Amino acid sequence: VGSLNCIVAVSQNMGIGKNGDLPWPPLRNEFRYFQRMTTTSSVEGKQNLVIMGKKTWFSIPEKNRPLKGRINLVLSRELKEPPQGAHFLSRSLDDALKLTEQPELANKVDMVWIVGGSSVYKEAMNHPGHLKLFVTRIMQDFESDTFFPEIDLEKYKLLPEYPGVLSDVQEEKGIKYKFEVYEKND
Ligand SMILES: NC(=O)c1ccc[n+]([C@@H]2O[C@H](COP(=O)([O-])OP(=O)(O)OC[C@H]3O[C@@H](n4cnc5c(N)ncnc54)[C@H](OP(=O)(O)O)[C@@H]3O)[C@@H](O)[C@H]2O)c1
Ligand SMILES: Nc1nc(N)c2nc(CN(CO)c3ccc(C(=O)N[C@@H](CCC(=O)O)C(=O)O)cc3)cnc2n1
Repeated sequence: VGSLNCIVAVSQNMGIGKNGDLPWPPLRNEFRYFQRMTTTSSVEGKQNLVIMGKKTWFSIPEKNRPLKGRINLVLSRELKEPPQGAHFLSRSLDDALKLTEQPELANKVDMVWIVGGSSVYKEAMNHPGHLKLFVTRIMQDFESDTFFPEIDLEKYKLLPEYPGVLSDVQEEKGIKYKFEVYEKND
């Protein structure tokens, strides 16, 4: 398997969710960015794996589950069975990552993408080693009930550019946003 990555879109007040959905109106090109970044594998013959908590799984409309072109893994401590459509169910993040080191999965999985929610991001971001954060800065406050922790810049470096990421400010529906990539190596 390849690198470990988080991807997230965050409002100005660090919100990521509200009532089991996103806090802002649908941003078509921001979803297309999430889709492109999580689907595109750098190695031929492999797919990427997305890891998410249970509420994040059910925040994806059923018609889009599992996320196409990606191996979908759901984290849950209490589910008796994998949610219909999921490819894998793991009881902890460590269990999920050790799944990716199985030989027959490692030769089919390139990047691992953490796609939320709050507790999954937090655990991944404190795991030592190489990690990238793909962060969309939604440049407006939105009412939220689920949040992302402020990034420690002594640990995470904001990259000046990244292949395949547009650096210019974007705007949809009167909402400005910009794509950022952070990297730590501790
Ligand atoms: N803006 C963004 O980029 C973004 C990204 C993701 C999500 N969201 C939004 O955020 C909200 C969902 O996130 P959330 O933080 O509320 O919930 P979440 O982390 O997706 O789901 C929490 C549940 O997942 C399971 N879980 C989480 N961490 C686990 C671990 N380490 N091991 C085993 N199981 C684990 C537990 O399920 P059990 O109770 O079954 O044990 C837990 O109750 C929604 O509003 C969604 O739309 C936004
Ligand atoms: N930067 C960024 N932005 C976010 N919004 C985000 N959201 C999440 C979690 N949630 C909602 O909380 C999603 C809900 C739905 C989809 C979804 O349906 N995806 C399809 C459709 C693509 C299309 O519309 O064509 C696909 O990826 O194929 C994806 C994530 C995680 N990480 C994100 N990171």
